[PDB]
Amino acid sequence: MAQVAGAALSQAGWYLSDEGIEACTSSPDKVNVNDIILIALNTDLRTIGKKFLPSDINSGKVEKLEGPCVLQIQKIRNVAAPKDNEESQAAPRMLRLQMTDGHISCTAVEFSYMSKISLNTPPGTKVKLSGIVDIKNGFLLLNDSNTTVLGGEVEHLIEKW
Amino acid sequence: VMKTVLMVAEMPSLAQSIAKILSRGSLSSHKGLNGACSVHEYTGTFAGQPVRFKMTSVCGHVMTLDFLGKYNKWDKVDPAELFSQAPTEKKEANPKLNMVKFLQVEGRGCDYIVLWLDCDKEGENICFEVLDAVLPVMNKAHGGEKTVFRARFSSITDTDICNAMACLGEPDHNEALSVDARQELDLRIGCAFTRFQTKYFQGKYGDLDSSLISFGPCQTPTLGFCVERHDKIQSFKPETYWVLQAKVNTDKDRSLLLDWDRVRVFDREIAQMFLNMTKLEKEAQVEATSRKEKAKQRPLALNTVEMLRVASSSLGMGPQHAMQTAERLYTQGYISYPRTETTHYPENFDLKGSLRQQANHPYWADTVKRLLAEGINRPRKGHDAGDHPPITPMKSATEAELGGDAWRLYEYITRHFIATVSHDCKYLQSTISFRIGPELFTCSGKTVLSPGFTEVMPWQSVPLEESLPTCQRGDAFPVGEVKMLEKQTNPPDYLTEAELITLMEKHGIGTDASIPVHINNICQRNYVTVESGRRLKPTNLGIVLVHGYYKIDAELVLPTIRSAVEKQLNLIAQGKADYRQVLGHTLDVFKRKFHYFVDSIAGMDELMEVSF
DNA sequence: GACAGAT
Ligand SMILES: [Mn+2]
Ligand SMILES: [Mn+2]
Repeated sequence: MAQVAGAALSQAGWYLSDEGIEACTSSPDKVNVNDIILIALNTDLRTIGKKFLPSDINSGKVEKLEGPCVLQIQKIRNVAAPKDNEESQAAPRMLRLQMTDGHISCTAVEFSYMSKISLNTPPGTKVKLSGIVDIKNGFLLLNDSNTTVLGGEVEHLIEKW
Repeated sequence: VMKTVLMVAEMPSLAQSIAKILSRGSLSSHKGLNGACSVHEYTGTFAGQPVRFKMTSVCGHVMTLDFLGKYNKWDKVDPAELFSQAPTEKKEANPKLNMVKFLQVEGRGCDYIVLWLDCDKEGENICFEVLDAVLPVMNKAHGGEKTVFRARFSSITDTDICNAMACLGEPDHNEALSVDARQELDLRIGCAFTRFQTKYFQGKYGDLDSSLISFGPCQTPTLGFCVERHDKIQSFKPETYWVLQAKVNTDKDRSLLLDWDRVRVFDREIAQMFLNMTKLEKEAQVEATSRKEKAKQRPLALNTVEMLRVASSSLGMGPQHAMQTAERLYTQGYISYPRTETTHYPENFDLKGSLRQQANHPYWADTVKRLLAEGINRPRKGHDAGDHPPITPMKSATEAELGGDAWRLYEYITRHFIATVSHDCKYLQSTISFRIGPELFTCSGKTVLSPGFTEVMPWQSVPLEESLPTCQRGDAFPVGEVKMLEKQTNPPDYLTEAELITLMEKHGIGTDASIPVHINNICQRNYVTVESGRRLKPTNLGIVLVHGYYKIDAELVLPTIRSAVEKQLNLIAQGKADYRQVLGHTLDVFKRKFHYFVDSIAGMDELMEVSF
């Protein structure tokens, strides 16, 4: 009885429930943290992950998100551009990322600049928040210094736009 | 032993100018048997022999193309017959001017022809229209010889004309064949579609009685531009966006209005947080300062397209009225040829002397005298299409000598001419960047160091703004108020005449002498209505036609078929494709579209029932 | 009766 998988997760993020971790194991041989991470990348988070983000995160009364947490992008919109000309160059690009874990949702705003995240970033892509992230008016202020685009590949309904 | 050499120009003005240049001044001018074209005679040297030179001028195209009898009748032939089994013959344009008989009687006894016609595609077609009328009248050749000649020229200066006369070539039959193929395709397609539409929509709808419904390679795309703008206007949803702006109150007497670097947001809550973490602050810090020097570049030489756009926008004249005024000014001798695509001054052009004539006019006497005394600036290099030099003034005029509407056109042309020769506009662009809490702001100014062409064209100036206060990095200025503004995106407006000419020029729809006409035709057929600001608003008849074409066959409205057909016709000019083969294939391609149009005309009829 | 485009 050595759940070194859960041990490594408790140190390197990836809040996943018991059902999720047992469903992301491709073989009943032993702990393979690397391939669990790979399968989680290839799998949707909404059905496997546990609940990490505090309740009422989308409102006030919360100021900081502490700790490294992996979260799944579900929608991305350029706020600084109209719904018609989404690629307009009349304003600096600002992205409103709808982000989630298995249960609770949250919204983040591209504050400084993020080249890694683009408008064509596929939904299901996973992002790791590191350090203390500032939550202002219910928005996670995301910059290039606290955002690691881990990458992923999950079914694309975006292809049908 | 003497020989007569006949030269033919495309217009009496060019005929007279070239005769005066080539004769060194000896010419005897007498009008011919038409009352509009004169003959200038002199004596010179040609091909190592003394010759007598006769210069004459055609007036535009000698001949147009029309159907034979029983086919010009509206109700006697099916329009579908106007593609293959409809003979076409070249008849005379302006039959009042005898033209053909005039050339025949002035070519009797001639031993050489030097065609001095325009150096464009239509010029060669007019050259061969002259040749098929003069060639069977001249004397027989002996031992080969090169009786037919062609002089290539764009400028009407002494040196340019002498060089053109020293360098003589031969006419190109392939360009004439290309122009003839274009004329045939255009005539057949337009006549067939116009006849079918007019006969169909007049016997069904009583409102369209005695109304012409015309289709053409240019009218239909020109109307489609306006209809597409109307589609954008109708299918537009305003969107609400918020802009955050702040005021800084340095030196207790000014209030700089700072601009937000991220120009706009489309989320109410995002704008709210941006205001929330900014409003409760009282010190604004300075992070950057720029004093970059910039130049506003002088205009290129004036061409007919730019003249028409400025006439429609600033002066307030339609393209047809502007063209008529320019033609009257050119006839009276005040401006050059008014239909040019060239924006590059000829190398031998006399800029300084032409600018010397406009030194006594009170409006720009000081500027011209300053330019001539302190040296002029080399004009910009632009396109040098070899048809005509750009529109430039060549006579001093005053508001009394000219009218109330020709003077405005003349004033712009002469103001444009001085601007091209004048210097550039050099201005500073100061920028100060402010940090108000987490967020940034900028304040952009502009001050003029030395106006150049601006003093001749005051409307193309740099607006006067007070200089931004001096400040370096680390300077702290109290901030008065930061406030969020709610704004909505504005729907676009209807196409202006200036905008339409750009799209017509870009897509190759119409020519320099046909852009005013095509805009006027669609106005006369009640397709578009001219509104305030020279805007073209599509009518109900205009919308149903363009929309109906999209349902039936889009290949009749898109502004790409005209370039596609011209590219195919360009193969005749280069000799890669035969004349008959391209004409037969292109007509056959359009013939099946006509049959599809006729058998699928219920698409338009659905859209016609709602209105008429 | 008219048409196309272009000079
Ligand atoms: Mn011409
Ligand atoms: Mn031309």
